[PDB]
Amino acid sequence: GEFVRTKPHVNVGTIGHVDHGKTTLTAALTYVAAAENPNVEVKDYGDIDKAPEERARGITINTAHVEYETAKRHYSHVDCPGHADYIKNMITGAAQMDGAILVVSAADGPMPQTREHILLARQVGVPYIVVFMNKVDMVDDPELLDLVEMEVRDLLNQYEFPGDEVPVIRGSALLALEQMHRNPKTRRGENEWVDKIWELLDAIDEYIPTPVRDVDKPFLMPVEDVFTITGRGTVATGRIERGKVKVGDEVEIVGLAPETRKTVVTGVEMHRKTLQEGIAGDNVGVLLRGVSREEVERGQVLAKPGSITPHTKFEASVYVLKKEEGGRHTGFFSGYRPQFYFRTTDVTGVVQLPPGVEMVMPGDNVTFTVELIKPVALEEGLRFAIREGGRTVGAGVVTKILE
Ligand SMILES: Nc1nc2c(ncn2[C@@H]2O[C@H](COP(=O)(O)OP(=O)(O)NP(=O)(O)O)[C@@H](O)[C@H]2O)c(=O)[nH]1
Ligand SMILES: [Cl-]
Ligand SMILES: [Mg+2]
Ligand SMILES: [N+]
Repeated sequence: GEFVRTKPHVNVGTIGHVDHGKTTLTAALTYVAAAENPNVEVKDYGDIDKAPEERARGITINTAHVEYETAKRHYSHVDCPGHADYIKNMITGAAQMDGAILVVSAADGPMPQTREHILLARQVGVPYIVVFMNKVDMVDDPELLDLVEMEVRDLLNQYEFPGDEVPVIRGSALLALEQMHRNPKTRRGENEWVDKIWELLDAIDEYIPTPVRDVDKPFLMPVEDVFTITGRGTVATGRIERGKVKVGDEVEIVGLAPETRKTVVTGVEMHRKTLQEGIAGDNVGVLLRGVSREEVERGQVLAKPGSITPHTKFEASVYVLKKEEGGRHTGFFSGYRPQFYFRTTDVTGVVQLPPGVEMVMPGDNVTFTVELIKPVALEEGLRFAIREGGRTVGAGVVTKILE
Protein backbone atom coordinates (compact mmCIF):
# COMPACT_ATOMS: atom_id res chain seq x y z
CA GLY A 1 0.00 0.00 0.00
CA GLU A 2 0.93 3.66 0.50
CA PHE A 3 3.06 4.96 3.41
CA VAL A 4 1.29 7.55 5.58
CA ARG A 5 3.31 9.76 7.91
CA THR A 6 1.51 10.36 11.19
CA LYS A 7 4.41 10.25 13.65
CA PRO A 8 8.10 11.09 13.76
CA HIS A 9 10.28 8.30 12.42
CA VAL A 10 13.34 6.91 14.23
CA ASN A 11 15.77 4.11 13.31
CA VAL A 12 16.81 1.72 16.03
CA GLY A 13 18.23 -1.79 16.14
CA THR A 14 19.70 -4.67 18.09
CA ILE A 15 23.37 -5.30 18.78
CA GLY A 16 25.20 -7.54 21.22
CA HIS A 17 27.18 -10.75 21.56
CA VAL A 18 26.26 -13.91 19.65
CA ASP A 19 23.17 -15.74 20.96
CA HIS A 20 22.27 -13.17 23.63
CA GLY A 21 18.81 -12.75 22.09
CA LYS A 22 18.78 -9.91 19.55
CA THR A 23 16.49 -11.64 17.05
CA THR A 24 14.14 -13.09 19.63
CA LEU A 25 13.79 -9.53 21.04
CA THR A 26 13.18 -8.03 17.59
CA ALA A 27 10.34 -10.52 17.09
CA ALA A 28 8.87 -9.85 20.52
CA LEU A 29 8.86 -6.10 19.82
CA THR A 30 6.73 -6.55 16.69
CA TYR A 31 4.24 -8.81 18.48
CA VAL A 32 3.93 -6.65 21.58
CA ALA A 33 3.59 -3.40 19.65
CA ALA A 34 1.10 -5.00 17.23
CA ALA A 35 -1.41 -5.68 20.00
CA GLU A 36 -1.81 -1.93 20.59
CA ASN A 37 -1.32 -0.89 16.96
CA PRO A 38 -2.93 -2.90 14.10
CA ASN A 39 -0.63 -1.22 11.58
CA VAL A 40 2.19 -3.29 13.06
CA GLU A 41 2.62 -6.59 11.21
CA VAL A 42 4.10 -9.31 13.41
CA LYS A 43 7.44 -10.90 12.55
CA ASP A 44 8.19 -14.39 13.86
CA TYR A 45 11.68 -15.64 14.71
CA GLY A 46 11.90 -17.47 11.38
CA ASP A 47 10.61 -14.48 9.42
CA ILE A 48 13.72 -12.61 10.56
CA ASP A 49 16.39 -15.35 10.39
CA LYS A 50 14.90 -16.36 7.07
CA ALA A 51 17.90 -16.96 4.76
CA PRO A 52 18.86 -20.57 3.97
CA GLU A 53 22.40 -19.87 5.23
CA GLU A 54 21.01 -18.55 8.52
CA ARG A 55 18.95 -21.72 8.95
CA ALA A 56 22.05 -23.70 8.03
CA ARG A 57 24.45 -22.02 10.38
CA GLY A 58 21.89 -21.34 13.16
CA ILE A 59 22.77 -17.67 13.56
CA THR A 60 21.78 -14.32 12.11
CA ILE A 61 24.00 -13.48 9.14
CA ASN A 62 22.18 -10.70 7.30
CA THR A 63 20.80 -7.60 8.93
CA ALA A 64 17.02 -7.62 8.84
CA HIS A 65 14.79 -4.56 8.91
CA VAL A 66 11.49 -4.72 10.74
CA GLU A 67 8.84 -2.10 11.39
CA TYR A 68 6.84 -1.28 14.49
CA GLU A 69 5.37 1.75 16.18
CA THR A 70 4.28 3.06 19.54
CA ALA A 71 1.71 5.76 20.14
CA LYS A 72 4.61 8.24 19.97
CA ARG A 73 6.77 7.24 17.01
CA HIS A 74 7.27 5.01 13.99
CA TYR A 75 10.36 2.75 14.10
CA SER A 76 12.47 0.87 11.57
CA HIS A 77 14.58 -1.64 13.49
CA VAL A 78 17.74 -3.21 12.13
CA ASP A 79 18.54 -6.57 13.74
CA CYS A 80 22.30 -7.28 13.51
CA PRO A 81 24.31 -10.52 13.73
CA GLY A 82 26.39 -11.05 16.87
CA HIS A 83 28.73 -13.73 15.51
CA ALA A 84 32.35 -12.55 15.33
CA ASP A 85 32.61 -13.54 11.66
CA TYR A 86 29.77 -11.22 10.59
CA ILE A 87 30.95 -7.96 12.18
CA LYS A 88 30.99 -6.26 8.75
CA ASN A 89 27.24 -6.82 8.48
CA MET A 90 26.70 -5.53 12.00
CA ILE A 91 28.67 -2.38 11.19
CA THR A 92 26.49 -1.70 8.12
CA GLY A 93 23.42 -2.17 10.35
CA ALA A 94 24.64 0.17 13.09
CA ALA A 95 25.41 2.79 10.47
CA GLN A 96 21.63 3.07 10.06
CA MET A 97 20.70 3.50 13.72
CA ASP A 98 19.64 6.67 15.56
CA GLY A 99 19.88 4.58 18.72
CA ALA A 100 20.84 0.99 19.45
CA ILE A 101 19.39 -1.58 21.77
CA LEU A 102 22.32 -3.43 23.32
CA VAL A 103 21.18 -6.94 24.22
CA VAL A 104 23.14 -8.62 27.01
CA SER A 105 22.43 -12.07 28.38
CA ALA A 106 21.89 -12.09 32.13
CA ALA A 107 23.23 -15.64 32.22
CA ASP A 108 26.52 -14.78 30.53
CA GLY A 109 27.23 -11.11 31.15
CA PRO A 110 29.09 -8.92 28.64
CA MET A 111 31.24 -10.95 26.24
CA PRO A 112 33.74 -10.00 23.53
CA GLN A 113 31.17 -8.82 20.95
CA THR A 114 29.33 -6.86 23.62
CA ARG A 115 32.49 -4.77 23.80
CA GLU A 116 33.19 -4.83 20.07
CA HIS A 117 29.64 -3.83 19.11
CA ILE A 118 29.66 -0.90 21.55
CA LEU A 119 33.03 0.28 20.18
CA LEU A 120 31.90 -0.10 16.57
CA ALA A 121 28.47 1.46 17.18
CA ARG A 122 30.25 4.63 18.29
CA GLN A 123 32.49 4.63 15.17
CA VAL A 124 29.52 4.70 12.80
CA GLY A 125 27.81 7.42 14.79
CA VAL A 126 25.21 5.66 16.97
CA PRO A 127 24.35 8.49 19.35
CA TYR A 128 22.43 6.69 22.12
CA ILE A 129 22.22 3.19 23.60
CA VAL A 130 19.48 1.48 25.60
CA VAL A 131 20.32 -1.84 27.27
CA PHE A 132 18.05 -4.86 27.36
CA MET A 133 19.26 -7.43 29.89
CA ASN A 134 17.83 -10.61 28.39
CA LYS A 135 17.24 -14.17 29.64
CA VAL A 136 16.51 -13.12 33.25
CA ASP A 137 14.13 -16.09 33.34
CA MET A 138 17.33 -18.16 33.59
CA VAL A 139 18.89 -16.22 36.45
CA ASP A 140 17.45 -16.52 39.93
CA ASP A 141 20.33 -14.79 41.77
CA PRO A 142 19.53 -11.04 42.06
CA GLU A 143 23.19 -10.43 42.85
CA LEU A 144 24.39 -11.74 39.50
CA LEU A 145 21.84 -9.50 37.75
CA ASP A 146 23.15 -6.45 39.59
CA LEU A 147 26.71 -7.48 38.71
CA VAL A 148 25.87 -7.87 35.02
CA GLU A 149 24.22 -4.43 34.92
CA MET A 150 27.25 -2.92 36.69
CA GLU A 151 29.64 -4.52 34.19
CA VAL A 152 27.60 -3.34 31.20
CA ARG A 153 27.37 0.24 32.52
CA ASP A 154 31.11 0.36 33.13
CA LEU A 155 31.83 -1.08 29.67
CA LEU A 156 29.65 1.61 28.07
CA ASN A 157 31.61 4.25 30.02
CA GLN A 158 34.82 2.96 28.42
CA TYR A 159 33.61 4.03 24.97
CA GLU A 160 32.26 7.41 26.01
CA PHE A 161 28.63 6.42 26.33
CA PRO A 162 26.87 7.66 29.49
CA GLY A 163 26.85 4.16 31.04
CA ASP A 164 25.61 5.32 34.44
CA GLU A 165 22.61 6.93 32.77
CA VAL A 166 21.42 4.49 30.08
CA PRO A 167 18.18 2.63 30.76
CA VAL A 168 18.81 -1.03 31.52
CA ILE A 169 15.61 -3.03 31.11
CA ARG A 170 15.54 -6.56 32.54
CA GLY A 171 13.37 -9.15 30.83
CA SER A 172 12.91 -12.24 28.70
CA ALA A 173 12.51 -11.77 24.96
CA LEU A 174 11.46 -15.42 24.66
CA LEU A 175 8.79 -15.54 27.34
CA ALA A 176 7.24 -12.33 26.03
CA LEU A 177 7.26 -13.81 22.53
CA GLU A 178 5.69 -17.00 23.86
CA GLN A 179 2.92 -15.09 25.60
CA MET A 180 2.18 -13.14 22.40
CA HIS A 181 1.95 -16.37 20.39
CA ARG A 182 -0.57 -17.79 22.88
CA ASN A 183 -2.44 -14.47 23.06
CA PRO A 184 -1.59 -12.05 20.19
CA LYS A 185 -4.05 -9.58 21.69
CA THR A 186 -2.19 -9.49 25.02
CA ARG A 187 -2.25 -5.87 26.11
CA ARG A 188 0.01 -3.92 28.45
CA GLY A 189 -0.57 -4.65 32.13
CA GLU A 190 -1.81 -8.21 31.58
CA ASN A 191 1.45 -10.10 31.54
CA GLU A 192 4.74 -9.76 33.41
CA TRP A 193 7.07 -10.49 30.48
CA VAL A 194 5.15 -8.52 27.90
CA ASP A 195 5.23 -5.55 30.26
CA LYS A 196 9.07 -5.69 30.27
CA ILE A 197 8.94 -5.26 26.51
CA TRP A 198 6.71 -2.23 27.10
CA GLU A 199 9.38 -0.94 29.51
CA LEU A 200 11.81 -1.27 26.62
CA LEU A 201 9.44 0.50 24.22
CA ASP A 202 8.96 3.34 26.73
CA ALA A 203 12.73 3.68 27.14
CA ILE A 204 13.18 3.73 23.37
CA ASP A 205 10.41 6.34 23.01
CA GLU A 206 11.80 8.65 25.66
CA TYR A 207 15.57 8.12 25.87
CA ILE A 208 16.41 7.93 22.15
CA PRO A 209 15.62 11.36 20.72
CA THR A 210 14.45 11.97 17.20
CA PRO A 211 17.58 13.30 15.44
CA VAL A 212 17.85 16.74 13.86
CA ARG A 213 17.75 15.96 10.14
CA ASP A 214 18.31 18.18 7.10
CA VAL A 215 15.94 17.64 4.19
CA ASP A 216 17.11 20.80 2.42
CA LYS A 217 20.71 19.67 1.80
CA PRO A 218 21.62 17.58 -1.29
CA PHE A 219 20.16 14.06 -1.30
CA LEU A 220 22.56 11.51 0.16
CA MET A 221 21.83 7.87 0.92
CA PRO A 222 24.53 5.36 1.86
CA VAL A 223 23.66 2.03 0.20
CA GLU A 224 23.34 -0.78 2.76
CA ASP A 225 22.17 -3.47 0.39
CA VAL A 226 21.16 -4.16 -3.20
CA PHE A 227 18.82 -6.70 -4.70
CA THR A 228 16.89 -7.62 -7.79
CA ILE A 229 13.13 -7.58 -7.53
CA THR A 230 11.56 -9.90 -10.10
CA GLY A 231 9.20 -7.68 -12.09
CA ARG A 232 10.58 -4.29 -10.97
CA GLY A 233 14.40 -4.33 -11.27
CA THR A 234 17.34 -3.27 -9.05
CA VAL A 235 16.61 -1.87 -5.58
CA ALA A 236 19.21 -0.17 -3.42
CA THR A 237 18.30 0.04 0.29
CA GLY A 238 19.54 2.41 2.96
CA ARG A 239 18.83 5.15 5.47
CA ILE A 240 18.59 8.54 3.79
CA GLU A 241 21.23 10.70 5.47
CA ARG A 242 19.95 14.04 4.22
CA GLY A 243 17.79 15.70 1.60
CA LYS A 244 14.93 14.06 -0.30
CA VAL A 245 14.32 11.68 -3.20
CA LYS A 246 11.24 11.35 -5.43
CA VAL A 247 10.43 9.04 -8.31
CA GLY A 248 11.73 10.73 -11.45
CA ASP A 249 14.80 12.21 -9.73
CA GLU A 250 18.13 11.56 -11.41
CA VAL A 251 20.69 10.33 -8.86
CA GLU A 252 24.41 9.52 -8.99
CA ILE A 253 25.85 6.26 -7.72
CA VAL A 254 29.09 7.32 -6.04
CA GLY A 255 32.11 5.29 -4.90
CA LEU A 256 33.78 1.88 -5.33
CA ALA A 257 33.85 2.18 -9.14
CA PRO A 258 36.34 3.92 -11.46
CA GLU A 259 33.62 6.45 -12.30
CA THR A 260 30.26 7.70 -11.08
CA ARG A 261 27.09 6.50 -12.83
CA LYS A 262 23.80 8.40 -13.13
CA THR A 263 20.35 6.86 -13.28
CA VAL A 264 16.70 7.67 -12.62
CA VAL A 265 14.83 6.65 -9.47
CA THR A 266 11.76 4.69 -10.52
CA GLY A 267 10.41 3.82 -7.11
CA VAL A 268 10.68 4.65 -3.42
CA GLU A 269 9.27 2.46 -0.65
CA MET A 270 9.55 2.17 3.14
CA HIS A 271 8.68 -1.29 4.44
CA ARG A 272 7.11 -2.17 1.07
CA LYS A 273 4.77 0.83 1.17
CA THR A 274 5.11 3.45 -1.54
CA LEU A 275 6.56 6.80 -0.47
CA GLN A 276 5.47 9.94 -2.27
CA GLU A 277 8.84 11.29 -1.20
CA GLY A 278 11.71 9.72 0.73
CA ILE A 279 13.23 12.15 3.26
CA ALA A 280 16.23 12.31 5.62
CA GLY A 281 15.88 9.59 8.23
CA ASP A 282 13.66 7.28 6.16
CA ASN A 283 14.71 3.67 5.80
CA VAL A 284 13.92 3.07 2.15
CA GLY A 285 14.29 0.96 -0.95
CA VAL A 286 15.11 2.98 -4.06
CA LEU A 287 14.42 1.35 -7.42
CA LEU A 288 17.13 2.31 -9.93
CA ARG A 289 16.44 2.16 -13.64
CA GLY A 290 18.89 0.67 -16.12
CA VAL A 291 21.34 -0.74 -13.59
CA SER A 292 21.71 -4.37 -12.49
CA ARG A 293 22.68 -5.64 -9.03
CA GLU A 294 26.19 -6.05 -10.41
CA GLU A 295 26.30 -2.28 -11.04
CA VAL A 296 25.25 -1.02 -7.59
CA GLU A 297 26.62 -2.31 -4.30
CA ARG A 298 26.75 -1.85 -0.54
CA GLY A 299 29.10 1.00 0.37
CA GLN A 300 28.34 3.20 -2.60
CA VAL A 301 26.19 6.28 -1.93
CA LEU A 302 23.26 7.60 -3.96
CA ALA A 303 23.51 11.36 -4.19
CA LYS A 304 22.19 14.45 -5.93
CA PRO A 305 24.28 14.49 -9.11
CA GLY A 306 27.47 16.54 -8.76
CA SER A 307 27.04 17.03 -4.99
CA ILE A 308 29.65 14.52 -3.86
CA THR A 309 33.19 13.89 -5.05
CA PRO A 310 34.52 10.47 -3.88
CA HIS A 311 38.07 10.31 -2.48
CA THR A 312 41.02 7.92 -2.06
CA LYS A 313 43.53 9.68 0.17
CA PHE A 314 43.16 11.25 3.61
CA GLU A 315 44.91 12.02 6.87
CA ALA A 316 43.41 10.58 10.03
CA SER A 317 43.68 10.63 13.80
CA VAL A 318 43.71 7.00 14.90
CA TYR A 319 43.54 5.13 18.20
CA VAL A 320 45.00 1.63 17.98
CA LEU A 321 43.27 -0.84 20.31
CA LYS A 322 45.17 -2.57 23.10
CA LYS A 323 45.03 -6.40 23.19
CA GLU A 324 42.67 -6.36 26.18
CA GLU A 325 40.19 -4.44 24.04
CA GLY A 326 40.33 -7.21 21.42
CA GLY A 327 42.91 -5.44 19.27
CA ARG A 328 46.20 -6.85 18.07
CA HIS A 329 49.02 -7.75 20.43
CA THR A 330 51.55 -6.38 17.94
CA GLY A 331 52.00 -3.09 16.09
CA PHE A 332 52.25 -2.34 12.39
CA PHE A 333 54.46 -0.47 9.92
CA SER A 334 53.90 1.66 6.82
CA GLY A 335 52.41 -0.62 4.17
CA TYR A 336 49.96 -2.28 6.60
CA ARG A 337 46.81 -2.91 4.55
CA PRO A 338 43.76 -3.38 6.78
CA GLN A 339 40.07 -2.75 6.04
CA PHE A 340 38.46 0.63 6.66
CA TYR A 341 34.78 0.96 7.57
CA PHE A 342 32.95 4.26 6.93
CA ARG A 343 29.16 4.12 7.39
CA THR A 344 28.08 1.24 5.09
CA THR A 345 31.38 1.25 3.19
CA ASP A 346 34.09 -1.40 3.63
CA VAL A 347 37.33 -0.81 1.73
CA THR A 348 41.00 -1.85 1.82
CA GLY A 349 43.49 0.94 2.43
CA VAL A 350 47.25 1.34 2.70
CA VAL A 351 48.70 2.92 5.84
CA GLN A 352 51.53 5.35 5.21
CA LEU A 353 53.26 6.57 8.34
CA PRO A 354 55.20 9.85 8.58
CA PRO A 355 59.00 9.79 8.11
CA GLY A 356 60.45 9.10 11.55
CA VAL A 357 57.37 7.15 12.63
CA GLU A 358 58.37 3.61 11.72
CA MET A 359 55.90 1.66 13.86
CA VAL A 360 52.55 2.20 15.55
CA MET A 361 51.86 0.20 18.74
CA PRO A 362 48.60 -0.97 20.38
CA GLY A 363 47.39 1.77 22.72
CA ASP A 364 48.93 4.50 20.59
CA ASN A 365 47.10 7.64 19.66
CA VAL A 366 48.56 8.46 16.27
CA THR A 367 48.11 10.38 13.01
CA PHE A 368 48.83 8.94 9.56
CA THR A 369 47.65 8.91 5.95
CA VAL A 370 45.57 6.25 4.26
CA GLU A 371 45.27 5.46 0.60
CA LEU A 372 42.13 3.57 -0.31
CA ILE A 373 42.33 1.22 -3.26
CA LYS A 374 38.87 2.40 -4.40
CA PRO A 375 37.34 5.88 -4.17
CA VAL A 376 34.72 6.33 -1.45
CA ALA A 377 32.39 9.11 -0.30
CA LEU A 378 34.37 10.71 2.53
CA GLU A 379 34.47 13.96 4.51
CA GLU A 380 36.36 15.63 7.37
CA GLY A 381 35.23 14.56 10.84
CA LEU A 382 33.91 11.23 9.57
CA ARG A 383 34.58 8.45 12.09
CA PHE A 384 35.73 5.03 10.92
CA ALA A 385 36.81 1.63 12.19
CA ILE A 386 39.91 -0.28 11.13
CA ARG A 387 39.81 -4.06 11.01
CA GLU A 388 42.26 -6.72 9.87
CA GLY A 389 42.33 -10.52 9.88
CA GLY A 390 38.80 -10.64 11.32
CA ARG A 391 39.55 -8.39 14.30
CA THR A 392 38.90 -4.74 15.11
CA VAL A 393 42.32 -3.13 15.46
CA GLY A 394 41.61 0.60 15.45
CA ALA A 395 39.19 3.49 15.53
CA GLY A 396 39.82 6.72 13.67
CA VAL A 397 38.39 9.94 12.34
CA VAL A 398 39.23 11.63 9.03
CA THR A 399 41.16 14.84 9.72
CA LYS A 400 42.00 16.06 6.21
CA ILE A 401 41.03 14.99 2.71
CA LEU A 402 44.20 14.82 0.62
CA GLU A 403 42.78 13.51 -2.63
N1 LIG B 1 15.75 -18.65 28.43
C1 LIG B 1 15.78 -17.76 27.41
N2 LIG B 1 16.32 -18.10 26.24
C2 LIG B 1 16.26 -17.08 25.35
C3 LIG B 1 15.73 -15.82 25.53
N3 LIG B 1 15.86 -15.07 24.38
C4 LIG B 1 16.46 -15.87 23.54
N4 LIG B 1 16.74 -17.11 24.06
C5 LIG B 1 17.39 -18.22 23.37
O1 LIG B 1 18.69 -17.80 23.03
C6 LIG B 1 19.09 -18.36 21.75
C7 LIG B 1 19.55 -17.25 20.83
O2 LIG B 1 18.48 -16.37 20.54
P1 LIG B 1 18.64 -15.36 19.34
O3 LIG B 1 17.48 -14.45 19.42
O4 LIG B 1 18.77 -16.12 18.08
O5 LIG B 1 19.93 -14.56 19.66
P2 LIG B 1 20.75 -13.62 18.74
O6 LIG B 1 21.42 -12.65 19.64
O7 LIG B 1 19.80 -13.05 17.76
N5 LIG B 1 21.84 -14.50 17.94
P3 LIG B 1 22.84 -13.93 16.80
O8 LIG B 1 23.97 -13.22 17.51
O9 LIG B 1 23.30 -15.11 15.96
O10 LIG B 1 22.02 -13.04 15.91
C8 LIG B 1 17.88 -19.13 21.23
O11 LIG B 1 18.07 -20.51 21.51
C9 LIG B 1 16.73 -18.51 22.03
O12 LIG B 1 15.61 -19.37 22.21
C10 LIG B 1 15.15 -15.48 26.77
O13 LIG B 1 14.61 -14.40 27.11
N6 LIG B 1 15.22 -16.53 27.68
CL1 LIG C 1 11.32 0.47 -4.17
MG1 LIG D 1 20.06 -12.84 15.68
N1 LIG E 1 18.50 -12.18 9.88
